[PDB]
Amino acid sequence: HGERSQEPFLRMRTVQWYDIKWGPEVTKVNENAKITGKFHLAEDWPRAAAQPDFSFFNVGSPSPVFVRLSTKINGHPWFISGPLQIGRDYEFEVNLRARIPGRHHMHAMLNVKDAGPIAGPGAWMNITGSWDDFTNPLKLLTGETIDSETFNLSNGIFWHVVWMSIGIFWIGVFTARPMFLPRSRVLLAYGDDLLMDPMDKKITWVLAILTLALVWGGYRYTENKHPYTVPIQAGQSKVAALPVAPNPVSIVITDANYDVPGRALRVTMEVTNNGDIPVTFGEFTTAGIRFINSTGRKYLDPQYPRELIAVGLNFDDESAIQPGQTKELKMEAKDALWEIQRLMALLGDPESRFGGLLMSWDAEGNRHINSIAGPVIPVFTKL
Amino acid sequence: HGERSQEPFLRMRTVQWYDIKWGPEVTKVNENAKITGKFHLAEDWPRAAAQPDFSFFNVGSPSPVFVRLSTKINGHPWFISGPLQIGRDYEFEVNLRARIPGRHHMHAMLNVKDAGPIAGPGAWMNITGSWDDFTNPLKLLTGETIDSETFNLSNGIFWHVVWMSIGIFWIGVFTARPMFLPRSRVLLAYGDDLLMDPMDKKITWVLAILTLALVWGGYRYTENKHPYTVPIQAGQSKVAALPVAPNPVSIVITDANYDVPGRALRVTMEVTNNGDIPVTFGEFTTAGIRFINSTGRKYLDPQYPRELIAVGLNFDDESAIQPGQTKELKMEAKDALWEIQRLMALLGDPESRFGGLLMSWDAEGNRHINSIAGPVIPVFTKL
Amino acid sequence: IFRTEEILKAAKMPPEAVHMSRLIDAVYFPILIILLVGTYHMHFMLLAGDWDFWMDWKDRQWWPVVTPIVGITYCSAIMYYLWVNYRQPFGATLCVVCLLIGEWLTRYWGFYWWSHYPINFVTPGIMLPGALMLDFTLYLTRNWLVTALVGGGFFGLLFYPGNWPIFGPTHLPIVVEGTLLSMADYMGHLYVRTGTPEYVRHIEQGSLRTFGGHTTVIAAFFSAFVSMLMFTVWWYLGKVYCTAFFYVKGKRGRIVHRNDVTAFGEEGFPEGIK
Ligand SMILES: [Cu+2]
Ligand SMILES: [Cu+2]
Repeated sequence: HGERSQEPFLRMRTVQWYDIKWGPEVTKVNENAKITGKFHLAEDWPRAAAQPDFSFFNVGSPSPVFVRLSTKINGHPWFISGPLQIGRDYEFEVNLRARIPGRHHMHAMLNVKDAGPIAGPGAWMNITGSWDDFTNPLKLLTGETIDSETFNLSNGIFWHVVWMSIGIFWIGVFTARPMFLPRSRVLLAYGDDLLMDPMDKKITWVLAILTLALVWGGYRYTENKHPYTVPIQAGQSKVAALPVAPNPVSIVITDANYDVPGRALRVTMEVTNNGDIPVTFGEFTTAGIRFINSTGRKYLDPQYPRELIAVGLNFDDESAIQPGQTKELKMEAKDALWEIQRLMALLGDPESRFGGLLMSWDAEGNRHINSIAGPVIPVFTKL
Repeated sequence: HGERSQEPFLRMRTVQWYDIKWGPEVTKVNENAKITGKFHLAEDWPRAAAQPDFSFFNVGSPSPVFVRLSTKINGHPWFISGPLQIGRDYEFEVNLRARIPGRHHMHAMLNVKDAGPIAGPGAWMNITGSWDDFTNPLKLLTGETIDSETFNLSNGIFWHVVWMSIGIFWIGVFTARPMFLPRSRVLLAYGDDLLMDPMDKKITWVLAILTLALVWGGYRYTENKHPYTVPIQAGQSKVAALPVAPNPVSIVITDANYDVPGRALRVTMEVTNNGDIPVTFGEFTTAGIRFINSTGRKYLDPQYPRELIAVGLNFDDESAIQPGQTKELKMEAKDALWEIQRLMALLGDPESRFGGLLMSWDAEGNRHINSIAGPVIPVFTKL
Repeated sequence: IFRTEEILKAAKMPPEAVHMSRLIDAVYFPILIILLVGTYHMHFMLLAGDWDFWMDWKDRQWWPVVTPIVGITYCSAIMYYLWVNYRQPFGATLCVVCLLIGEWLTRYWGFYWWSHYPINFVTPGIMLPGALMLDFTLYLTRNWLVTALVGGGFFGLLFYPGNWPIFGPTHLPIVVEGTLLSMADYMGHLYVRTGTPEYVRHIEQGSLRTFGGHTTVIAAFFSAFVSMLMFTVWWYLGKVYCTAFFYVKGKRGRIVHRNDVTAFGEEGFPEGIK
């Protein structure tokens, strides 16, 4: 909901999400849910987007319909934002709990310090129940059980009511008598001698003593009720990226063009299989959008949202690249999904560049991922 | 003297000093002294402390009781600050000369550009003699011998006296006559016609000519006496870090807790000896503080200050980790030295994290060093 | 029970004039209240509202410094207006009450009932004791410079102790996935803010030059010191805000500043009324 507005070149060449699982599809209130996935930080990181030196993994929910029980990048608890490396792959897991019933599109995002939000794929999740049945029982280090929905609620309201009552009394002790015009006339004609009231002085002294005593008493009561408190935590989170997997496929992009009055992405590449087993391309992924063919369809998550899957991946030679062979391929990603996600908007971009993930498979089922990027040329079919 | 005030998490995870030698313990005035050591820049460098991109190695002396003849990081003269790498080890040597007699605590520090000072361990050094017997004879590139204590002393005082005498004469030629009230009355009643004195004009002309002539003459005299001069030197120093030593020990921290109403540091770790010879842990070092056991006591500098050494390092299994074996250990650093250096102050820190150096030894005496860090949990014994 | 009849007799108001004055008060005072709500709320939220919205932004460095400096501004000007024009000492308290009314209305209707955030997570909270003590100082001293000094000190110093009963319990420690957090931090992580990630929090971070045991205390004094300045400056701004003249013109078409004066305030006007 807004990711399509984000300029393509940016998202296409920033975070390349892959293998994203949302579940369960339908959960009751107070039950657990999980969003898992992986993402690659593209080597062709756009200049417009700042380096991910302070990255926070966020959830793109319509509202806090889920309470984020935990977020873990790789295996490190990502409560505090931290730096991530470009050209490296990471795994994320978000554990949530159902709060508000309804149908909600639930996304993955990576908020970068200066770049901004990088939204990811989305799927519809359903919550069945009642928001008034929601309870989130937590246990504190000091040894007390609380509920996150109702915690420190009566305390704040109580102190607010007390101080607001004192303030209202102070204000209203003067808004009970001639207050604007007669005072102005008396002050402008006779000075302030008749405008000072000893009863007001007594009230002022009593209220000042009461205010100071209340401040001191509240502070002492709070410091006696909770002797041990920790400050607001800060710092940064740090996790080692996933180890670089050996890739027998090397790809060099030679040409790339996109139709301005149409929907198509044509990329010319030189692929080299310097491994020892035939390799066949099956999927092109960018901005969560996936273009697949028979090979890609063979290894496909049956529960991935079908609104971001397009069977439109075509090669001039749809043959497996034999080991030790360099081949010139022309990939054609064409479907209406390009119009929905606005590949069309590359003509007004200050940087006409494409990027994505090209996925390939072995005869035994092993998967290789290549991050490909380059400059795209507009093709005016209307001419 | 102030290092304990510095928040633990910061120092604990910034510069990890080790093998620090001060000597000689007692030196006479005009004799040479040396402070040598090594330090590791922890990989868990806190976010609060900036990266050491401009690091100057300083001496924490009470006053310039020692004249810093030289400072060398690794082997590069560190007169100008320069960048250092995190996760790398460096060696330092400071050559000094005794100036002021007394007993003085002499520290190692690493001043980082934006982080600030990172003080290190300290030892008491004694100077015997007289400050009036101090001489520091240096030789200049132009071929003149000087004394740093008395150099360009008479020149500056002479020029100051000359210019101050001229200024005092100029001021006092007017503070010798009615100066405030009669002048004000005459100016406010009759103008400035009677307030201008031709003798003052003659004095002004003479003094202006004298001032310009003196400026020109002093400049020419100085440029004729010292034809060759170099400007104030700047830039940066650069040295390659010590080569990474192969470590057969790999440590993963699983849990860590510290007593809030007490003094103890309990760390749970998983250690792996992927080498080919048994390895036994003997020392935990952090903020100069050293916790040792029998193994650590076996290899211990007999001249290291004993006020930072605590025999309180305990393991659940104090057995040598056999090669190719992964073991779960629980290390317990407990002594009153934790209260002196305020491990207690981690409860008010915005980042509750510990770090340090764990040292291990082979059967033949070879030493391995591991920089360990993690999150520490407060344990409330009072409850 | 105060001295109102004497004040009305000194003003020489017939009963119909008294009723007309009462109607003027009953019409104008709610207008001033609503204007304070709107404008003061806008100013506070767009200068210091971020620490105001969320529980985990209430820290020891920026919250107790930014909040009183922003809050003292409207209070000083409204106190100037009320005290100088009508000798009314309830300016700062009225400003803070209006701000809190607006804040509570928006938190209940905007943050909670529309955005589904819990109410306890969006307590603002109060800034009232400092305003009350500032009003008491202005009334008791009757001097606005001594008021500037003492009342600004009070306003900058009493902020954190007055808010501690509300946000002190939120600092209890919790352990999640083997990591220590303040309960405010876990509340912030639990309730997802799609537009507010963690790294945007302008909160304490510690330093090698920092004395962790004194942080708030230092923040309590700096915020006080600037307040003593800010009050004074905005007091003069009050004189700017009370500038009431007309651009009249005549003949060559020349424009002159003209002031409408109160006839009752003249030298002999009250004596000639009878
Ligand atoms: Cu959506
Ligand atoms: Cu010392």
